[PDB]
Order: sequence, then C-alpha cells, then structure tokens
Amino acid sequence: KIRLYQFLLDLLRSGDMKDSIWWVDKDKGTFQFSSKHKEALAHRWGIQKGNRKKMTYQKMARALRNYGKTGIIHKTAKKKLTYQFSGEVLGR
DNA sequence: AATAAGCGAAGTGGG
DNA sequence: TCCCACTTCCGCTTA
Ligand code: NA
Repeated sequence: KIRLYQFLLDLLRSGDMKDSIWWVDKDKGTFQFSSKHKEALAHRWGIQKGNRKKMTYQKMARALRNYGKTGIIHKTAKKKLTYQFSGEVLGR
C-alpha cells in the first residue's frame, strides 16, 4: 500500500487536486493544504487506503505528525497547514 | 461562544 | 513476537 508521504508527493506532481494542495517553494519541498478544500483530499487518502472509517484531515494530520519525529515531513512552525518534505523523500 | 487548528494511547495491517 | 505504518479515539490548548 502506498505511504502517505508518497500519496501527497504524487498529488503535487500530478496536479490532480490543485485546489486542495499546492507547492509553496517546490525547490525546498514546502507545500500547503487548502483550509476550505483539504477534507476532499483527506477523503481520497482514506478511500485509496481502503480504511474502515471515513478519513478526515485531522486524522491525516495526526499521521503527518509522526513523520515530524523522523523528519520524513516537517511541519513548518509559525504557519498553518504547511509542511516540508525531506531532501531524501524528494530525491525519490 | 463558534469555529479552526495545534498538539499528542490504544487499535489495525502486514509482515 | 514484535515492529511497521498508520488509524482511531480522546481530550487539552491556542488562536
Ligand atoms: Na498503548
């Protein structure tokens, strides 16, 4: 099964949900979710995973928090809904 | 208050 | 056995 960071990177590369997520500085790997349209993207994540319950942005962000300990994805301080892929994730 | 967002122990998958 | 990679639940804090 695809991992959450790869799901998000693939969305950013494809442009398929441009109203829900976008690059802020692609060279740095920084991206941001839409306040108003993030739930649609969270829903897609849960459907792609085949999870039992409906996925919410809150649950998806709880998973993202675990990446922050390992550095896979860092949450940008002093910003909302903004994150940054590690250099390793971006190299493929 | 209402709403949004940040923060951070037990249950489920698939090894 | 016991870790992976989240998922779900619960609830407090900050804006
Ligand atoms: Na526990």
